[PDB]
Amino acid sequence: LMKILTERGYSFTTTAEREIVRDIKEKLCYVALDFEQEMATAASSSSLEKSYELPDGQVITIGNERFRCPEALFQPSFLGMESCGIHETTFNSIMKCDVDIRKDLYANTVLSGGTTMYPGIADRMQKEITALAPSTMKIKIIAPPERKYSVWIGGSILASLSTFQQMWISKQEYDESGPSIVHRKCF
Amino acid sequence: WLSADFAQERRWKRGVARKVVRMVIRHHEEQRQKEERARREEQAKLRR
Repeated sequence: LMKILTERGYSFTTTAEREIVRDIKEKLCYVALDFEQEMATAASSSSLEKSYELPDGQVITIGNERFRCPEALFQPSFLGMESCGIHETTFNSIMKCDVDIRKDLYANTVLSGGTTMYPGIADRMQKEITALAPSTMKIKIIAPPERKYSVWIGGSILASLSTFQQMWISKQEYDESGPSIVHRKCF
Repeated sequence: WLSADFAQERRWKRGVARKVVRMVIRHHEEQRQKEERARREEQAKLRR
């Protein structure tokens, strides 16, 4: 996003400017359902552009960069990376599992973490995995509103269960066994 | 009679030696399946 905004004429290179651009990324960027249609609309209409007030009071207008930025998740070629997009990463990961459980994985594809808080990302992932997977698989993305914290909330749930209290490494077991005890407890 | 007995005994003891070699080979590869069984028990511990 720093790159394409610099190409837009809003040059951003300093360590402080990077955080302003991260704020732009958090507030104004989104995953478009159709990249080509979205690009065509942006080039034919300015309704996709949004105003952002910089800390010095200067207002800058952010355009197609709103969705060109997160599109790198699906098409890493924009970054020069010869890698799978998130849709392909998930699809190939499912297809490396045993055939019998692939249907359940397709039906329970979950998005989590701070980078997943974009609008439209759930719909795009659903479309991609419906197009990639067999027509027989009942595809379903799940994208909770609190998914940026689900990583931590899972730990809260796990650590508060009464039956989980047998799973800890105890100070005694560490003293008896050393750090390698982690390979016998934690997964 | 005794020549047939000698032949049977020689044949039998050669076969016995060969199957002791085979039996000990099986015991040694079981003494490696021991390590595999430990590794598989560790995987079962992961699953537990």
